[PDB]
Amino acid sequence: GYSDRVQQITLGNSTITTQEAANAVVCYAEWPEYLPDVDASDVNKTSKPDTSVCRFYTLDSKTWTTGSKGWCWKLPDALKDMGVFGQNMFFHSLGRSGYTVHVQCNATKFHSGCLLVVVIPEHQLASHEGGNVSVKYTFTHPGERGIDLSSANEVGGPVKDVLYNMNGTLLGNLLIFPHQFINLRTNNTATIVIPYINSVPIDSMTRHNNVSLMVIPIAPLTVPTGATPSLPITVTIAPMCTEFSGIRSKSIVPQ
Amino acid sequence: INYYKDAASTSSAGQSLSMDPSKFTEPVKDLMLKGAPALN
Amino acid sequence: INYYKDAASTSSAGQSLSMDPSKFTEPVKDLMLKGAPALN
Amino acid sequence: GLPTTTLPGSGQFLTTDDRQSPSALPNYEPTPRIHIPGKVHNLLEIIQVDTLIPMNNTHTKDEVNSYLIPLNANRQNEQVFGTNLFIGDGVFKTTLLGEIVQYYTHWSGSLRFSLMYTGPALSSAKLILAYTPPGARGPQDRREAMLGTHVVWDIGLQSTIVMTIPWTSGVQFRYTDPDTYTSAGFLSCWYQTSLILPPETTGQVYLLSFISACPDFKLRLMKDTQTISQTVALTE
Amino acid sequence: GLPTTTLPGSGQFLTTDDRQSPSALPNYEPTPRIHIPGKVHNLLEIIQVDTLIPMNNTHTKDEVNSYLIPLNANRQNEQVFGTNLFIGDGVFKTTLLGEIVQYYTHWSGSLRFSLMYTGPALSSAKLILAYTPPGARGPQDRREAMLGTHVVWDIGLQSTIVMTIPWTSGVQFRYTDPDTYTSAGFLSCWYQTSLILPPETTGQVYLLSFISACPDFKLRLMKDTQTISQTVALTE
Amino acid sequence: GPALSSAKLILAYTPPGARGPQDRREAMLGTHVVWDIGLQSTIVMTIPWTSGVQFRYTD
Amino acid sequence: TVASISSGPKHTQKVPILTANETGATMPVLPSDSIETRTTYMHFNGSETDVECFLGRAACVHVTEIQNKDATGIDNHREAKLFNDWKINLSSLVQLRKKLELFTYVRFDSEYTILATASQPDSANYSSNLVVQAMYVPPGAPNPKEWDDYTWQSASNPSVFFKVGDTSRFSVPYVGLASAYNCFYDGYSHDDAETQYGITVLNHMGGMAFRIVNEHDEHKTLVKIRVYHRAKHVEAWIPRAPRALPYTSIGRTNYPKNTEPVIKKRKGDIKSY
Ligand SMILES: Cc1cc(CCCCCCCOc2ccc(C3=N[C@@H](C)CO3)cc2)on1
Repeated sequence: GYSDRVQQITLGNSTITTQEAANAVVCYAEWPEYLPDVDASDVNKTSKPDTSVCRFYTLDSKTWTTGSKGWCWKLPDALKDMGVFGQNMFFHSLGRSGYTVHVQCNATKFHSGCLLVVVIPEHQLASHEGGNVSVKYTFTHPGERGIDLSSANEVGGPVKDVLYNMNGTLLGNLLIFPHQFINLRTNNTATIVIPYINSVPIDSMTRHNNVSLMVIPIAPLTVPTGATPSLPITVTIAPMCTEFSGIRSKSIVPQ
Repeated sequence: INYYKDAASTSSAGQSLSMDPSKFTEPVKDLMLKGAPALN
Repeated sequence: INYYKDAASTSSAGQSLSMDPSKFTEPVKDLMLKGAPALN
Repeated sequence: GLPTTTLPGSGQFLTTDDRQSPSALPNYEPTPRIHIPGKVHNLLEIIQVDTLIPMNNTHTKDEVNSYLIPLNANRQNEQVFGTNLFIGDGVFKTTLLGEIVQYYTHWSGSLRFSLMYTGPALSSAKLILAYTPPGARGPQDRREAMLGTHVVWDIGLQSTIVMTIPWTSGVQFRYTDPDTYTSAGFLSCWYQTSLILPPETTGQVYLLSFISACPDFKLRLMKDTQTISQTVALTE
Repeated sequence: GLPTTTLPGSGQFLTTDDRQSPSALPNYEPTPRIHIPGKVHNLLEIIQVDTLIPMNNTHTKDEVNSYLIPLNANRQNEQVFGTNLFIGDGVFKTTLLGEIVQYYTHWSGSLRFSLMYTGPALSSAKLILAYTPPGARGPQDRREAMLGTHVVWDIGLQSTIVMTIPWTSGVQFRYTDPDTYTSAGFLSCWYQTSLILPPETTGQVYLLSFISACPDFKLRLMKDTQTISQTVALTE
Repeated sequence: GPALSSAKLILAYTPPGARGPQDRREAMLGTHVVWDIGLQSTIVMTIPWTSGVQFRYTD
Repeated sequence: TVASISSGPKHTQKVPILTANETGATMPVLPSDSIETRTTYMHFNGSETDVECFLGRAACVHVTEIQNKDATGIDNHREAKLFNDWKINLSSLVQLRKKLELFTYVRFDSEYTILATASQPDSANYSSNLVVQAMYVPPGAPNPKEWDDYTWQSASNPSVFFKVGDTSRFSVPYVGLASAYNCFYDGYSHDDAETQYGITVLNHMGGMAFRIVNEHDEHKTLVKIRVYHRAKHVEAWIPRAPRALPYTSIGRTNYPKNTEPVIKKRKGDIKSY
């Protein structure tokens, strides 16, 4: 009586149940694991807070309306302030982590709409100015708020044009990245497990984000007659196999 | 025959002949069998 | 393959892979053990 | 001194030849490799992942909406969409498949075309997808369409339908770039019965459509893509 | 006559290639080697010998005094010295380590920083040395400093203290030449308790400081040093 | 609720030492379960024994 | 290898063509799951789509130019092209760039070919024969100031001398600092509020300097350098969506404003063929 459909994920002191899942994606078919010695470089023993950092943090909720263009969060940024995960983050020189991402959106059998939930490794954004204008730090570190693709261009911020993925590629091809759809008629959640993907064994958690999670409405939300025209979307994310190394004074970052 | 000492100096590599699209085409956690229902 | 008769005409030598810094880093007459006191 | 003779071609530089060269950095030791998920070995590995087709091309500036094929409730017998199968041009051209095919001169193989339905769960519909092999015109009505490769799709719990365009061909390779002799057919879709919405519901519903290549597929003779060009060198 | 084809690069002179050449002096017999103490095989052998760092760089013309870090009796909580760790520049630059690092583009490894105390034997002191890994600012007070790599040094019979800056890094190599992304941290030193001089004694005492590389160390991709140049050829 | 409705609730247990949470952000950092309302009508949350002292008074 | 097996009529409870794309998988459906097929063999291996093959041919990566002329009274050799210099990089020209950016991280050895041809746009009695000297000036090493500085001694820095009209060729090992080169980098060099974003900060490869060794003749001679790059021993990870809009800058993803629709509009209906 197991269905692909019902699932439970327990991680730390927190549990999620979905009764309307559509399997789960594990990026590149690899599950998060700690850093092996053969791959290690820094000689420091690392710190593995385990259950105090590897639990589920639910970010603040978004509201899908008929005019929504899509939202974008960066990792580990989105979690920069969650509990002890965040403290560890500002206090060590280097850290590394994988995540379980669970995006939630329920409706009824009269609604229609379909969101794309995708994880993009190394999502370098484009400046809407063109040329070689850079995208300032603050703009690519929105924190739990994430970036709202239907917000206005700002100065020093990225471009927010959806048919171009914020980088000069077409929305249609985002499907080459680990992703899952939430089609109100099928699905009510999306779950993706992200292994740590980098060109170095461990890195800085503040100067470099290693994935952007993106939720994009593709088939517009259509509510039943005289229904309220909107649904909330909630994102809950859990660091998994986290390791921190090179402890010290506590980083100070712009803004 | 390599005439040179360093590995960078050798010619192109030879075909992976690796080929396994499943990391890209089927990264699902619970295995899906073709023919069985997608969602049970 | 050497094409030439004299030794000077051969290519560069190949790595010493000798490496022993102690003549420079520890030329002391009575051996010092790390962890034992320097001056007894 | 060993006697030699040099042949025609001596001194030429062929950008495609593969030979040994002296290393400028004798004895240098590269950084160790660490493990990174995701290694690609063949472009054939990636063109099997499906991506969305902007089938609804009828707009005037690129929009998320050209990915949506609309469906109308209560129409009978009528046609949902049509396209030829020049995978290197037209709707296909910006898709990952289209985009890679363009790096090669010839392609052969089967294509997989699927449609995922997004209408309310309490609605229902039966569509027919038809592949018309080279030699006939794009079908003009379902009767015409239904006499070639087709699948009656019944919209249900299982949200997507995967149609295969089996390789139908005299010549074993076709050019990517639109050739006549080498042309592959048409793909059309019609209401088999009709879309029906539940009460309290209204308007258009949309289908999303994807394209990817079957394991069947072959691409050969690499060349340059018409999809990218430039007028002056870029700088930092 | 055997048929050949010559490739691109024929006739070039690459200063780094290693091939055979005819000897101009056929059959000449070199002088026998005799034994000489001191043979060097790797530059890695010599960068492990420690040499003095002109830490006290604050003078205006080079002087023996910039090797001396002064210490003041009776100060509490305060800071003895500070420096970043760009081994290819600044204090490090003229040291043997600094001087060799400059012949290579990339370095990786642990550094050994030691301090030898020279104050009267009847004095006493406790200092803290702190290494701050990349990512934070140079510490501004001991509280800040003590939260990173540190050693409380107790001045005693044993005159020197050897602090190691363990390799703390994401990227496995850093440039010698000052790179940001690639930067290595800061090194600071503060009074842990304070220097105390015996009676009949007065003034400043000094610490000498050395730097050498741990056996850990790697240097790669040789290049030319900014440390030497010229405007006309020399003559006899 | 009617069978054709849907809902997702979070239940949170806050162990001794902090105040009753004032908003979900605060609540979600302690023991919690996201409940998805479905066919399966009930959700069972456990308040695991979190305690220094091994017994507490009822009163 | 069979490309298609033989398959006949089906009337089952086992439907391989109905799936749920919401899952993120592309189910491996074949012609034989939905029509009746006959056996056929592949006759093909997929050799020429190997990434080593795809990135393994020489591409032009840079065209620069230097001139041989009397430097007498020139206050800025660099500025007179008495010796140009190039900030090594692999995204200045776009044909190869789009190919590499199909991947996120890439690792390979490089084989460089350098073609140099001379031009004599104004009245010369003859064509002189010039020798070019290209130096590798990695970052941290003195960079040339005049066309005949001590720098050109290049006692520790690899340099090649070849003749104009000829070609020079040598191969450099993978010089990246990490395990792979980042084709993309969503980071900064440090948490600065105004530091540049992108890879510009990561792809610190240093520059390469060209000059003519010859002193000047009576006329002036323009020498134009073309650098070709061939990847050998390629390794690529994490495929990405291909580049759709035009490029504007080395190292940023930025596209131009008021660009044109990249998807071709139908001449007709959705229903059109
Ligand atoms: C004489 C002489 C001249 C030289 C040059 C040595 C080669 C050094 C260049 C190293 C390779 O440089 C790069 C730069 C960028 C990239 C790259 N950028 C991203 C888009 C992808 O790859 C790769 C290699 O060596 N000897």
